Amino acid sequence: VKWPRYIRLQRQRAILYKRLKVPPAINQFTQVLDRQTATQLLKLAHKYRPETK
Amino acid sequence: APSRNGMILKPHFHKDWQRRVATWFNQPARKIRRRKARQARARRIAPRPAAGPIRPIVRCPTVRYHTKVRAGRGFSLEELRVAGIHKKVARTIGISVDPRRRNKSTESLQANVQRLKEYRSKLVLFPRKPSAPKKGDSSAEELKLATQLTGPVMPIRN
Amino acid sequence: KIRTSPTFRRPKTLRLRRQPKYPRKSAPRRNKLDHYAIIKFPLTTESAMKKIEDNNTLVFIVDVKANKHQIKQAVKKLYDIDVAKVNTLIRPDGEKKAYVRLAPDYDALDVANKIGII
Amino acid sequence: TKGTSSFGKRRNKTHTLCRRCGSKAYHLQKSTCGKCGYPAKRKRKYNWSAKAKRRNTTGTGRMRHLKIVYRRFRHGFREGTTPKPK
Amino acid sequence: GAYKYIQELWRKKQSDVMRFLLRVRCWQYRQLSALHRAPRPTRPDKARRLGYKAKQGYVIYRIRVRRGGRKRPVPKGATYGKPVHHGVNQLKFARSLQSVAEERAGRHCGALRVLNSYWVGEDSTYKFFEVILIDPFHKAIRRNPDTQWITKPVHKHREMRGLTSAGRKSRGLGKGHKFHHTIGGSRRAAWRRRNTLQLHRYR
Amino acid sequence: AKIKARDLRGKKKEELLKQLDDLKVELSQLRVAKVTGGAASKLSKIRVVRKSIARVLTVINQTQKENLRKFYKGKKYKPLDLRPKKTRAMRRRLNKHEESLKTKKQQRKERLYPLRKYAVKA
Amino acid sequence: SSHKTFRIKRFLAKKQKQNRPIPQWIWMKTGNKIRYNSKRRHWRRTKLGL
RNA sequence: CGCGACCUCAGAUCAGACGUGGCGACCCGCUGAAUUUAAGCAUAUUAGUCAGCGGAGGAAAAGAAACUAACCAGGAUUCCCUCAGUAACGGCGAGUGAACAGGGAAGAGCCCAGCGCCGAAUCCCCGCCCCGCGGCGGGGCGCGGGAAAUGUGGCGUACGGAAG
Ligand SMILES: [Mg+2]
Ligand SMILES: [Mg+2]
Ligand SMILES: [Mg+2]
Ligand SMILES: [Mg+2]
Ligand SMILES: [Mg+2]
Ligand SMILES: [Mg+2]
Ligand SMILES: [Mg+2]
Ligand SMILES: [Mg+2]
Ligand SMILES: [Mg+2]
Ligand SMILES: [Mg+2]
Ligand SMILES: [Mg+2]
Ligand SMILES: [Mg+2]
Ligand SMILES: [Mg+2]
Ligand SMILES: [Mg+2]
Ligand SMILES: [Mg+2]
Ligand SMILES: [Mg+2]
Ligand SMILES: [Mg+2]
Ligand SMILES: [Mg+2]
Ligand SMILES: [Mg+2]
Ligand SMILES: [Mg+2]
Ligand SMILES: [Mg+2]
Ligand SMILES: [Mg+2]
Ligand SMILES: [Mg+2]
Ligand SMILES: [Mg+2]
Ligand SMILES: [Zn+2]
Repeated sequence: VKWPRYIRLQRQRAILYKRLKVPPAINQFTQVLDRQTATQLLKLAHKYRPETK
Repeated sequence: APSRNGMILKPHFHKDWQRRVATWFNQPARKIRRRKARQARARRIAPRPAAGPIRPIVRCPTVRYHTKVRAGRGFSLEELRVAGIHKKVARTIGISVDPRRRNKSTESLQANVQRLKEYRSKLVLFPRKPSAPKKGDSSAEELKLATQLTGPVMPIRN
Repeated sequence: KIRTSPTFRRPKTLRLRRQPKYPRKSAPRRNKLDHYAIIKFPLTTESAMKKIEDNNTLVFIVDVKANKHQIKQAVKKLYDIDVAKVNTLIRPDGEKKAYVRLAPDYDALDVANKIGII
Repeated sequence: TKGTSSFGKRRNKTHTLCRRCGSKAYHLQKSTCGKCGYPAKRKRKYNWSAKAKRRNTTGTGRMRHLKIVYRRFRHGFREGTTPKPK
Repeated sequence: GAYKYIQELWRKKQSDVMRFLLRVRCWQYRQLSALHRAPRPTRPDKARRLGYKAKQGYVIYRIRVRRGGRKRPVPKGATYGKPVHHGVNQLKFARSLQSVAEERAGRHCGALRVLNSYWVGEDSTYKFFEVILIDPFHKAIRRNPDTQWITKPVHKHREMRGLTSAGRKSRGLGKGHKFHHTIGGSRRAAWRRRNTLQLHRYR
Repeated sequence: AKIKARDLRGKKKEELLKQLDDLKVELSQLRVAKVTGGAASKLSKIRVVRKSIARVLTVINQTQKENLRKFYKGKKYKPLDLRPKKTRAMRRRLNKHEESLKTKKQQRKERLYPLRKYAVKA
Repeated sequence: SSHKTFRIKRFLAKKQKQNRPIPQWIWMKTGNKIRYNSKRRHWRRTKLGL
């Protein structure tokens, strides 16, 4: 499909992040927390939520 | 084509000067305009001094003029903190302040501090509320004697 | 769901109609071109009265924004007479001379001397 | 045949009366006015002709709204008030 | 506070983290159009110290000024005059590309008012500036007293009188001995005050 | 008789419209009399009937629009012909509330440090 | 041109109505300086523009 | 596969606003000549001038020092007298040419971002009640919607400031 220019842009930006030599300071946010640890942390964080208005 | 003897002259009229000429035929009209505005201001700030605030003893910068003492911008902050006048209350009670002035000397600062103490002796401050007088307000017998002074407040003579 | 055509076109979105909080103009404007101010006066020339006595029509001067349907409806309301056809032209003065051919049950001469022109 | 006989073929016209400035300067092939520059949103106006400015400025025509706003300025744009009746 | 770290990070520009970020952003900004609205500022700390408070009514445009000097817009060569004024190729324009950026952003958004602008990237052939704009008829702006100065008619189109920061940088003004040829209102006011005869009544 | 705008204002609307179309009929037959060639009385009466129509329509329009702005007097969005028509910059001017809004900095500054009332003994 | 447009015809209608002379009851007025119609236009002499 | 968040980006005759154009004497930004002078002419001069373009206001701009100075030191900006046809520039030719200090007109100062500490303490919009309404505002009520932690408000800004 000849996609629109924003769809094309937001896809090939991800292609450029896969191409370019990303510095470790920006690579480090791809090394991310896994599923069962993250759901454990968010179950714990649900206890200490700030108040709504 | 110069003649026999005289100066040689370079008059700066080679541009188009007639299209830009300021002529002063509104000189007396503008004097009357300044005068009427000055009188309206002087009766608007009605018992306050007509010349505005008080401005310090200050002597002129350069080698040509440092023997002469003139009026300055405002009383410096060190002058005010020595005279015990708060830097925000001075502009309320009529004392010109600038924070930019340094003080490299001592007796000039002492002349300005004496001038501030003499001004606070001389001023008559009316109450902020007319029916209820307060602490730092002058007494009602000199409230009836308070009036404007024309000319600068304590003129700086050499 | 799959995409057959390799051209992406803009998807059809929902669009609402106006629900304004206040009308722009408060009152609707009065029809300044009404059945009285559309016809101005009938012509009383010799060609006009020869045409009303021969062709069972009437000749009027109307303003230039009038339709033939508007002139027909105007003469029907103002004189209670039915109209066969209408022929309009713009004079070199700038007026619109209209020719109101009546229905054959009415006679233009008696219509004229009851509306005043004679 | 440079002069008199060449003036005989003058029969199809270049300009017409414009529908913004009213002058016969609306060119027909270019379709732009030479007096006001009609399809452009800004009035044609040049400082190299003070006379062409003076011929149609603010003062020239009716000032149909502007003399009204002058005499409303001289009372400060009163609205909703009426003078009290008899 | 994080903005101190962000501004020192933006001070380190040739370092590899910011050089990667700038070339990726410059690629993306070249792929977008010439005058498009960014939904939030790319540089929040610089936007804040220039005036952007992230409330309702400030918008950011991200505009592309084509980079380079200014050649003289004349037919082929052909400046018709003295050999001083055959300047066509190596001439330079008196205002900065940042000022050109904010003036065409303010021309495209005529209902809005230019506050300041800043730099988000550059290439060989373009430079990219983000311009801050204020909606002067939005009531979050209009009911705040220390930003309702922008809602006055004197501040109408600051970018084209040359009254923003990048416009003031080309007027040649400021205190000092370096700026004698602008005292008065501006440079033309200086020239006008100097080149008039004050012919008095009594001379 | 000589119609005037005092006694037309309590007159209700359909009475004014039937007096209007009676005056319209009268003006049309005066035009017919003008074309056929009438009297100077009729040709003088033409102006009187035209100004009769004019002040009946003036009374009708005024009594309509006064009721309109009575209907819109309490509401927040009122139509553009009912909004105040002063000059454009004067409508785009900040109102007397938003120009009178003072920030809390200068509220407490003009509290603590008011400009006093003083005079100097000469 | 018998193929006139409506704008041109209405323009010519106005010029034709303007080309009439002064009514004779005017030069009995008090402060009158109008002896005739000076802006009259004959169709051979002045070709009206257009 | 679907559903749900956010982010980017569209479409609305959606709800409410706003800009467009004119005049243009004075003002601001840009562009910018040649006549002319040099007894020619090319650098200069005319001249940042005319023409051109954009943008305002009742005035505009400027403006509270990354200043002047070198003194026993002054102190925002603007304007006048003077400095001064001086220093300086210039085929050092013709020509060009400011500023400081001084005396006056006037006189007024301030606010953010940052660094922080206060439970977003902040703001906009819709519905209802009371008042005022021809400068849509004041108060109360909504387990009404939204913005905002990618930072609103209070204190605080180089003259220091905050807390105890
Ligand atoms: Mg001789
Ligand atoms: Mg004084
Ligand atoms: Mg042609
Ligand atoms: Mg123009
Ligand atoms: Mg030269
Ligand atoms: Mg620089
Ligand atoms: Mg604050
Ligand atoms: Mg002929
Ligand atoms: Mg809408
Ligand atoms: Mg405009
Ligand atoms: Mg010569
Ligand atoms: Mg010669
Ligand atoms: Mg020669
Ligand atoms: Mg020059
Ligand atoms: Mg010019
Ligand atoms: Mg104005
Ligand atoms: Mg100003
Ligand atoms: Mg300013
Ligand atoms: Mg100075
Ligand atoms: Mg001398
Ligand atoms: Mg020069
Ligand atoms: Mg000086
Ligand atoms: Mg904060
Ligand atoms: Mg400072
Ligand atoms: Zn035209």
